[PDB]
Amino acid sequence: ERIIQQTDYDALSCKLAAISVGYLPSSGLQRLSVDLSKKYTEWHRSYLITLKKFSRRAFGKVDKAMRSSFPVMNYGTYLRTVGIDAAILEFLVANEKVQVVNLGCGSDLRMLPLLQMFPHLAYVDIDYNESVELKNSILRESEILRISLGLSKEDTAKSPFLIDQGRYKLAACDLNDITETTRLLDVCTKREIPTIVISECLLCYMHNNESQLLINTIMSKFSHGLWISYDPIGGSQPNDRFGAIMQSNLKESRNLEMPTLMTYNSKEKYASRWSAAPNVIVNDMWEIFNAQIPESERKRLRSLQFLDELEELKVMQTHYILMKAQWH
Ligand SMILES: C[S@@+](CC[C@H](N)C(=O)[O-])C[C@H]1O[C@@H](n2cnc3c(N)ncnc32)[C@H](O)[C@@H]1O
Repeated sequence: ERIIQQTDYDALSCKLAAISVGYLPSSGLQRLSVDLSKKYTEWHRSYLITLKKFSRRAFGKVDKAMRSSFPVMNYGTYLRTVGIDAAILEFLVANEKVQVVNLGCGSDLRMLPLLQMFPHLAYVDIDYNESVELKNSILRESEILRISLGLSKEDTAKSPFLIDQGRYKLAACDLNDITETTRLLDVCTKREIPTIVISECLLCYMHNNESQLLINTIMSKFSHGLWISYDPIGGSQPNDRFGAIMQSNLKESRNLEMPTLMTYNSKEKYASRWSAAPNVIVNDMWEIFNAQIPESERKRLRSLQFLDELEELKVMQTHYILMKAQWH
């Protein structure tokens, strides 16, 4: 599905806006060095310019959305990114030899600093064929991105990978197809290695059968895991139109669906999908803003742009959640 694939352009636009303004990198929360903080910005800037070489249409969409980004949206992107990263980093620090599987990775570049930071990390990026082909093109065309992953300019990887370069793999898969998915995982991961699974704005685009089988199958496949999921929720308090409005706005405007947004309309309902894991934690992103962001960071962000409407930020961010499920 082209339309589902193109939701990544929004995610990338948001990432680039946050970096351009300076919300990210957050060197404390993302545990970046002086050099990697610089590279973080450089890598993303290069991605954008390289995207332009490969697609006028995609660049246009990203470019226009990124320059029109509002502060409330930038705070969202910041919270989403440092929330996920904080969870990843705690686990990688504790477990030196680990494998990360990023499900529906789109244009995500968090592997670039992570692979440098953690010598025994192995990382697998998975998305639809058309999406990974574009990412592969970009990563190999840009000199600084090539250097960051040790890539040849040429496509030297053999099916089933587009990149198969040591501790990093990029592979096409339709994650609605569990047989394809398990066959892929069988040749790029091992059962016994501690595993982080990432689903950042992936599961919201799936029907419940597909998302549940994906969760159940992948938790069954690895002995020792942490699943970090980020997604919107419809909202549970009465007279909360957020979910209804979002679904209507997405169908009307873009012919896009979020099939379980109203089903899993609270953080509790959402987290229940991982109830086979013994250790499940869920917070909305306002809770993250108030309890996990240090005061030093709130002050920094206040220096970048005016957030004139803090309540509006709250109303939005209570509709995004970060779920951490751990099993062994
Ligand atoms: C909103 S984007 C998020 C991308 C990235 N995780 C991020 O947060 O920046 C959703 C991504 O999930 C991918 N996706 C959705 N359904 C998929 C499926 N059935 N198989 C593989 N990828 C899928 C899309 O192609 C897209 O790149």
